[PDB]
Amino acid sequence: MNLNATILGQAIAFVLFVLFCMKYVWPPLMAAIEKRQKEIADGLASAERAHK
Amino acid sequence: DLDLAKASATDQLKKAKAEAQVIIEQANKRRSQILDEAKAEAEQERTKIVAQ
Repeated sequence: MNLNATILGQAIAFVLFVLFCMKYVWPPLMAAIEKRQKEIADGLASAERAHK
Repeated sequence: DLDLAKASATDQLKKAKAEAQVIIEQANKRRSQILDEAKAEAEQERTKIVAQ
């Protein structure tokens, strides 16, 4: 359709949401999940240690 | 499962230590019985041999 400068303004909007998502959103979410996965694994290890 | 295991382990160990302590004191009762019988037949051996 109409060839337009919206391609350039949207490239600023795209980059800024990936920088803020990369720093702020993604490290804290993955921390919270993986910390829970470790708690479950430490539960497995604790059962084996009890019977030993 | 780890908490309950600790309590019984302690309970088991206290039982085992109690029976072991009884067996050493029962061994001292056997010792003192054997020693008093040894003394009793040593006086009795002397008294019969001199009477003889």
